[PDB]
Amino acid sequence: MMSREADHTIKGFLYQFNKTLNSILSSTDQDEIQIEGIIEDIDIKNSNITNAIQCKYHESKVRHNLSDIYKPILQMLLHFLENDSLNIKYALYAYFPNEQVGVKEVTKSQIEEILSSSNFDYISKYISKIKPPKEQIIKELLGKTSKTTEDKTRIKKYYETSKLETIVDIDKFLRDHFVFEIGLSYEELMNETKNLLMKEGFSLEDVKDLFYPNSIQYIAELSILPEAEKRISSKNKLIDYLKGNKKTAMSRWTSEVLTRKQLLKVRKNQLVPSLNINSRSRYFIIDPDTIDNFDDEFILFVKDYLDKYNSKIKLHTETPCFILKTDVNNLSEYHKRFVSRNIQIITGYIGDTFYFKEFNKEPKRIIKDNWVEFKARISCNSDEVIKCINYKKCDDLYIVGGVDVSLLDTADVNIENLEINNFRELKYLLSMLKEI
Amino acid sequence: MMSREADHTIKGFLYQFNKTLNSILSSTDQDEIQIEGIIEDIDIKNSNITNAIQCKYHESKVRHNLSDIYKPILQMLLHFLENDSLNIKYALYAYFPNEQVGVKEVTKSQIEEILSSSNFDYISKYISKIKPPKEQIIKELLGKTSKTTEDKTRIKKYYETSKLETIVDIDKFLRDHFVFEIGLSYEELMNETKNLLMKEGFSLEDVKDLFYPNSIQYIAELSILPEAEKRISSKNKLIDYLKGNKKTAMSRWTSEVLTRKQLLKVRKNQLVPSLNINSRSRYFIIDPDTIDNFDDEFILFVKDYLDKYNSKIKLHTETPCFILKTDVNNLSEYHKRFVSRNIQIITGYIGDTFYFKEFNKEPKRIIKDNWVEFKARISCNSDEVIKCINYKKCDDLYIVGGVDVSLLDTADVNIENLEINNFRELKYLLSMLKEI
Amino acid sequence: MMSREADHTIKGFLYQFNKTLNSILSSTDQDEIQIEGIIEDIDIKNSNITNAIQCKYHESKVRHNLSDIYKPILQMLLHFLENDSLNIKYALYAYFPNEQVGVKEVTKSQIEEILSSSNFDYISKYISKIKPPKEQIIKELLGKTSKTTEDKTRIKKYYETSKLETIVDIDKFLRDHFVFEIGLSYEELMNETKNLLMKEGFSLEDVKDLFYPNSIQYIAELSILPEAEKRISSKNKLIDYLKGNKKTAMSRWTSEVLTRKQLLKVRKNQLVPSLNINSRSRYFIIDPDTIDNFDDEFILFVKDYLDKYNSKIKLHTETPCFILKTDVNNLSEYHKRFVSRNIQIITGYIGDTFYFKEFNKEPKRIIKDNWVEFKARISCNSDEVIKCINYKKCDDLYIVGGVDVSLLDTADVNIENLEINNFRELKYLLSMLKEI
Repeated sequence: MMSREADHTIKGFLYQFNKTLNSILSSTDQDEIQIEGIIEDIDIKNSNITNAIQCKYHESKVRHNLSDIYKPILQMLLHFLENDSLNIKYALYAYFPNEQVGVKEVTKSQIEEILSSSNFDYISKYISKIKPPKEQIIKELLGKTSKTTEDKTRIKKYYETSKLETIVDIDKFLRDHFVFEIGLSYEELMNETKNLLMKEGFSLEDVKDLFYPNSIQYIAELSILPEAEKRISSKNKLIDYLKGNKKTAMSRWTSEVLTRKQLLKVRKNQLVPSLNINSRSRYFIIDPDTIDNFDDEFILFVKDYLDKYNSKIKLHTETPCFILKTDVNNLSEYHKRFVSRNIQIITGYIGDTFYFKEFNKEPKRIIKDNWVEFKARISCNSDEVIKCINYKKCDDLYIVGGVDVSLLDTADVNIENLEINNFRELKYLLSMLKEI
Repeated sequence: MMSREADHTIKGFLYQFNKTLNSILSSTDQDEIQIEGIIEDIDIKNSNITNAIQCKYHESKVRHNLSDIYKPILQMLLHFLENDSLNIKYALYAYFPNEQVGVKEVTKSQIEEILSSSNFDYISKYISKIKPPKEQIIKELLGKTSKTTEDKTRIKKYYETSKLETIVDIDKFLRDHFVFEIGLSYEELMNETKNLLMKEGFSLEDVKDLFYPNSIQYIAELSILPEAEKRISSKNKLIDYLKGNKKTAMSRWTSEVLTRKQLLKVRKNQLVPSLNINSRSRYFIIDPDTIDNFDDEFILFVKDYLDKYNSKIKLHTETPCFILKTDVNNLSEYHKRFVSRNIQIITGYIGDTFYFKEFNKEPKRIIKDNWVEFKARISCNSDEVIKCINYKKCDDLYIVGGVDVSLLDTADVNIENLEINNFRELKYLLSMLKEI
Repeated sequence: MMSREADHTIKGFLYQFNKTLNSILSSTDQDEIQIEGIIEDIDIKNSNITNAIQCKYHESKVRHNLSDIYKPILQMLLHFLENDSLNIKYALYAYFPNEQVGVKEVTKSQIEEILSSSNFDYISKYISKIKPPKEQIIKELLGKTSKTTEDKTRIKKYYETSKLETIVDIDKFLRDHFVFEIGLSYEELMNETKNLLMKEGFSLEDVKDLFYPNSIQYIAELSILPEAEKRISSKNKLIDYLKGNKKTAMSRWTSEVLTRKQLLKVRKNQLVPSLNINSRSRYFIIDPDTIDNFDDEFILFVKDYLDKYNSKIKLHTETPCFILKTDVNNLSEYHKRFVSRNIQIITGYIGDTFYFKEFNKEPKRIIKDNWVEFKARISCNSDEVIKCINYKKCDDLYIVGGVDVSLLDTADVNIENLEINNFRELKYLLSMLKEI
């Protein structure tokens, strides 16, 4: 059972995908997309927030029924009572197989009869906050983090016939804000999006992986900067980042973009070319937080990587690297472990001072002895590291989940991603572990 | 949607093929050939123009129909009212499978009936210029750069129920100018052209790859120089340029292997017996008009060509040299991507002026270290020196699109000039990357 | 005729040398040393400045005479009345052959008698500003930029018999400010300074090549940072910087007030170690704006620098490179004349983007052909250049005068700085040209 916040974020990214498709189809002056700070109380100190997508989906069988509205409504209602109480216009984009598409209207009753759901989870999670009861016993029970079946029954009894009065103006609370709309099945929509995007030449798979993902990333990052004036978008900019270069375009986060659907196919094996070639120096810019564990396990990965792509000495002449965003001091906390399987692999920081030389050294080799003087190297995703793009420069650029993108050269480097939580699947994706 | 100007140029080259075949079959004193300044507003200020080839072809199912004469007719009609009013008599040679062969006759009634096309696109594009309306609302709508369906219907009813009177002499406007003739299937006529060209010694592959480009470019460039007296042609000249040299003639020509599918048709292979050979200094000539992103997403072509034909130190012994058609000051900037993928090679124009022993020096070599000094060269097409790119041609000018026709000693460097789309479609010919 | 401002700078450097020697002799809690921003109107907006050295020395024959203090006196007098009117107290430490060592005393009568210089040069230069000319017949002529002998005589008569009353408080203008003391002949004092420095181990030539420049530059740069709290000096800091490392000392600056002019002495030939050794990659960080002849002439130096330290190709493995602070574009506008005289180099930038590591790759020498893949390389001082001190990191350095030092790793690299004004003397810093 995954947290509902993850599903909210997933469908928010899906709505972002819809916005990107709309912008691509228009290819002209399009609305200015601004991100919403609702995932956590970041407190960016901004007021021009309109999207605020916190939608949710559940199993659907036929048409729509009254059993298709759930807690998400209550949590967005509480978000309405934001600490800063600024523009918090929310939206709902629930999908139904065969139902009329439109808005649910902002009549008071249509949400009033929905409010009285009469569920203990709903009552004790969010409803209790919007309605401060006069029964201080209930308040103390809620604050004590302890309840019993009789207590739940009594609370439901009070909320059934002894309904309380809230402290928020109901007329302004369910009429002005909030917009309702019927969504679409994204399972049958990703194919349509890919077909629509494949209007120019481009390629077969890079359209899926090289232009749609970079458009997604650009749309997502268009409004992540602290400045509120960075959201300015015009026809000229939207055509510049539609056909300006848009052949490599430095597509940063590509693999599966962001959704996790079991394994990772098709786009996994496309990384072999330029990597099977034994004279290329593929890089790895990852972040351990998106990974699961970093205490000793990573070196194991390193081994199965290093033992492969700097072996067969006569052939392999280029030494890969590793950029992972643990720390600078923590990195050497593995540089000691590195000597465990006849491996040497360079910290890059070598301590606490990134030396840009050994992070792009081409060591020379021995044919007779089956040896290379360091199978690969390691580094961190630091601001003062711009070296994927300057020598044997990652003819394929590989990243995990997220990255400090700015300050890099970003020029003719076949950049792609693989979003992972473990290094076992990293082996499985780099084509050196059969499973997982 | 391919541009109609490109179709006009293709049909002009088809009629060039027709003239070439007629002249070759005659091999004696043949009609005069002169180019037409209709592709752009060049304003050559010459009057001896009769060809004015602006033909176009549309979909055909069986026989011919009145719907086979679209806007191009209107374009020729407007072009008849040239600013300098020179001899601009246009011609149409559209192919028709069945039915009679001959001219459409200059009857006034037929042309009047044809003129009643009544199409929104035609009305808003060229027809509006023919008839200056007394109403100024129509003119404002045309010049407003923003029209609506109601406006289009208003204009259509204005020009249909209240058809205007044009200011041009109708009698001279539908009878004297323009000629029509029934065309032939050019796709099936290429084989006949090659078979007829297979009458001299020549060879098997060279007919399909060597001599037909020679003939087409001879006929096209016979009358390109500014002087109007350089077009003179006699029986002696035609026999000399049919068998006199007609072997290399400093190849600045191809128009085939244009079938855009990975490995397009054939002519990728002709120049291979130069590339495989280890003492061939291949020299190119390129134009950014087709090839794209000469600072952003080119150089991948360079990377592959260079890692193939100057990598194996043992056999190969020569450096390729690129001529492109970008500015002479912006070339050291267009250079970025070279060092942006470790493909070390010189800039050619060296930033402002062209110092070029290094544009024709032998790439020194060492075998033991698998080291190639510089794998290629870029310079640009500017006249500064284009007579050092016709000398060491091993076989080919390997021209891409545009060219600097002059300052090029005219003999003895085999054949290649492929006007091709992008950097990636230059690879298949220069077959280093078997795919795209 | 050498500029007087240059002489003032030389005297300031000499008194910096004297302060450094005093600190070395003490090597304990010693007074604070602060630089004076009086060389130009930098307007640092600082008040705790007392040195304010603008001294000068002239010819001396025996003892001293009333004519031993020239215009510099009046220059200091004007500099006393600064626009901001801050602590600008001046000092004088000129040398005298035979004279009682002591101050000139602040008696008003002596300074008043000195004030009657009666020289047209001084009056037209500085004295005219001291006394506001109430008779504008002189101010207008001064602003006319045109004067004659009659005008000089008129000014002399005006200032001789028609003495004018100044607006500055004379009592405070000749008594409180300015300090005097009898100097010493530094020409013979250099030997004494070197002998005194020869107290610890050190070496013979290094006392005149390595450590003295260390001390001089350390004292000079102690108070160049914008922060005013960095000037604090104590016994612990003095001892730590006096005998902390002092093996290579990261000795940036190298020369002093000596025969350092046109041809350089002091570390002119001793740099050969690691420079003859065929396994070093000496770098160059310089600035051309101080230099004069840089449009194409610099390539000449490149030539003969690139025909020695990357010639004799059997042994020379590593490569040089140039960090010259010209510009990004000017380098392109200086790119031109590179492949002109049988030398190839890498731009380092390759356009409008500095490149990190192509600026460092290995041009693998050739045994049977006498060639290297770039006899050397160029780059400008891209603030995004921390690269001397990472790759093949310039085990010797040769800077000119002083250039942007921020961001440097300054680790493991024998950083050095030999000032020049053109490249002919730069050679002999690198020691190939027999003279100059």
